[PDB]
Amino acid sequence: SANSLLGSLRELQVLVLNPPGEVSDALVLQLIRIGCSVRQCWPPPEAFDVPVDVVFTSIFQNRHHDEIAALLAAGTPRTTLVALVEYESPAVLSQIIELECHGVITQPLDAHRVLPVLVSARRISEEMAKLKQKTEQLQDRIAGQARINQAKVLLMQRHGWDEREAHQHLSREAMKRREPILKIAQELLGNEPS
Amino acid sequence: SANSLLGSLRELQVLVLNPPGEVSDALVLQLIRIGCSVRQCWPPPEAFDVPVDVVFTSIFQNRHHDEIAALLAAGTPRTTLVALVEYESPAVLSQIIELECHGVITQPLDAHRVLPVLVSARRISEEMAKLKQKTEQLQDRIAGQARINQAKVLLMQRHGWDEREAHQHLSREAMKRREPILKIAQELL
Amino acid sequence: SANSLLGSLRELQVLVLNPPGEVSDALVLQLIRIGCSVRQCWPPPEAFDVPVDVVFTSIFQNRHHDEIAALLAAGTPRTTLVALVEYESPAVLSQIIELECHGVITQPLDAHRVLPVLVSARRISEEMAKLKQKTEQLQDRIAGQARINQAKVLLMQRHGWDEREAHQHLSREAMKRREPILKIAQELLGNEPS
Amino acid sequence: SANSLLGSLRELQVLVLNPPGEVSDALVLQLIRIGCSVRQCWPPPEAFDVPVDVVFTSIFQNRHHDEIAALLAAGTPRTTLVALVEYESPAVLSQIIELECHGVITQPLDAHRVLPVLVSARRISEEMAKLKQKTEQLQDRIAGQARINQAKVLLMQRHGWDEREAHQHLSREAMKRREPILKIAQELL
Repeated sequence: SANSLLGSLRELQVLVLNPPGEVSDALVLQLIRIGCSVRQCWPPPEAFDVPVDVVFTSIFQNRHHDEIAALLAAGTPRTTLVALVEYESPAVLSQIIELECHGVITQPLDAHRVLPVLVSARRISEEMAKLKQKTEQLQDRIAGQARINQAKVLLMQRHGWDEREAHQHLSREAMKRREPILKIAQELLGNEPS
Repeated sequence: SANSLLGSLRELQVLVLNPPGEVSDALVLQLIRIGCSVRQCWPPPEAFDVPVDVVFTSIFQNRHHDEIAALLAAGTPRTTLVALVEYESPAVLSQIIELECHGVITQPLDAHRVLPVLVSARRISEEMAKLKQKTEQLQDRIAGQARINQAKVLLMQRHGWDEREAHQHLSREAMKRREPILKIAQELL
Repeated sequence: SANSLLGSLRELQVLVLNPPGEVSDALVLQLIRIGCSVRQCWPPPEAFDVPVDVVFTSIFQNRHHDEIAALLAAGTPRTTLVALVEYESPAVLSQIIELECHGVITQPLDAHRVLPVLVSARRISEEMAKLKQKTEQLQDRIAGQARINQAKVLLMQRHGWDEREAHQHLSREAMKRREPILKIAQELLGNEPS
Repeated sequence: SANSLLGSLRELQVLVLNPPGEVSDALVLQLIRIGCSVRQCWPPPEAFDVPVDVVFTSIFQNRHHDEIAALLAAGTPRTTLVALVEYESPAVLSQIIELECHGVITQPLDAHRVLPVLVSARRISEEMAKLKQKTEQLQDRIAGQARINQAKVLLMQRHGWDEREAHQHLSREAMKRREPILKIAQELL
């Protein structure tokens, strides 16, 4: 919701992943005026040790590129990403595309750019993440039905059972073992197969 | 794809849906320097007329908001949306959220802010459209797989055939009647 | 080899999975005359607690069917299986087909049937198992190259790297971690994918 | 498949490659009761003449062994092989092993021993032929996959295309020149 998105900003945990300096100070102070919980962080760590909702990062061409790209790829699925951009040139815009930013702030930044990009980027990252998840849920379901299907067919052949028997066995085995019916299929299976 | 995205900016058809004036002017001039096909329109129409890939608009507290909203609600979902924003207060921001922009440019606008926002917003809208397309494909696929599997069990059990035999038969009839395996399967069911 | 097959018989561990009685006695005593290490076993266990090379089993239609079919499906890939057959009828021959026997002895058995079927069934199970294994090795290789291929493409996109860079990274990461290069891909990967 | 295997026994073409006499006679009579098409031949020929699905032979210490061996070495691999055996001693058994029988019947033969051995041996030879066929398919597949992947990297890197784009291009040209994706890929390489 517009009101639930606007009302949740003060609970967001924000990280400013940028070398300490004027850009970083202003950015952190505006986020503190908005009311977000904020922290700056330089050199790029390997992993974040504390939960993070939104990351603000600069775009590097040296060794910090691969560090930032690896760290951010490790993050949680609803991590909002905003890029601090200083160039509109191909190598720089390609990196923003590759990082999958949800919003951009062009430099030099000032206080006025912050909130509109933050809210905006946050509805985008929330929508995208729900869409992605649904895709993943469908993929998972497709693969899982395939595996259960091939374990049933495996049981039919092995035992001379029809489908009902095969299905009955899997369920009974799954039900009384406290393991999903897909677990039994996988434990049964191992055709080194599909 | 970052490369193809950048390489296709000059074929984008961009509409500046905003009142005539300095803001529209400066925005249209920077979209022509970037190289996009750019038109400007005002008052908001009811349907586009010509295909539009990206719309830039402002946030109005009046009837153009609803017009613009309806205009893009009915429009092609791959139309990227960028809002020019001058206030950070809750009713204005709620308007941005309800329009579901793919990117924003806070005012006052200047040329440096345009290209980075147009590209990041375009990636965003295209990635959304792709996930929705994958969702439909996967929904259809799960359903298809089920009927191919229930039809296979049907043949297996009807004829005393193994899975492989049922699969060979489906494929054979399918590819002899120039139709999808799924059609054969649904015919059987 | 003919001579290596014939010379290895005395090291085979044979199980007679059949109710105790005359059939079982004669069968065990002939296997002891051949010189195999032999044991009889009834009711069908859930798993064999000791290594087994060759199983001799009878063909049941009651509850012992599903027990024997489950136990034998659990066995090791070079387990030779010989069926003791009393009927030539469809339900009985279908079960022998479903169990994947390597040889059959028609009842009533006598000492003369044993060695020729044992040797014969054993060259068959050795050939089949090598053929199966090769199939599995190819399947494994296909899937593994696919996964490495999709992790490289994942790295290309993420980092803006070409294929050489992507390949270099995987190898370096795999090499210095003491984990196959396919392990890195799988740990990297997780598209919930192919 | 146990069901289809049993149901197709009456179409099998069985050859009793053994000297005329009581043994051949009794074996041919039991294969006709089972319902197979059955012929008897003796002395072993050099090539079959007519398609043969299953051969029953005995173990000879003389030149028919080599003749029979060569006869089946050159023959269709799906030809099931069953040996009639009367000795359990090492030279006779070595002969069985070297011929690579799919089943044996120890003598004296009687009708009860035939059908169970014919079926188990037929399953065996068919399963062997299938694993060999899968092995070739998989060898071809691994090779194919590689060239589709090296061609894709080639397009990716040539044009600044992502994997998906490279895949769409291969598929499109492929399915516009009515040829395998692999041919397009190898043309590129």
